[PDB]
Parts: sequence; C-alpha cells; structure tokens
Amino acid sequence: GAMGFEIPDDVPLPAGWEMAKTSSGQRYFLNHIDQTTTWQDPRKAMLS
Repeated sequence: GAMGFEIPDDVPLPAGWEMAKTSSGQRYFLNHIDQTTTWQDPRKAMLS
C-alpha cells in the first residue's frame, strides 16, 4: 500500500511464528508452539 502501514517484511516474526495469507490476500499469523492463530501482527508488540 502507498502508506506502508504494515511493519516492513524485513522485520522477522518472533521465533516459532509464521505468516500466511487467505485467498483474498489477508494476513494472519501462526504461533507453532502454543498452536494459536491470530489476525494481529505479533511484531507490533515490539514497537516503542
């Protein structure tokens, strides 16, 4: 997007996490060890 609201792809997810997309292009995030799934980007947790 023109504003780049997303956290840049160069910033890795936390260890043990992966990102996926729906068929409509919506991002979601998988936490392997807790087997949890969320729409919220975990990388925002590290913003000041």
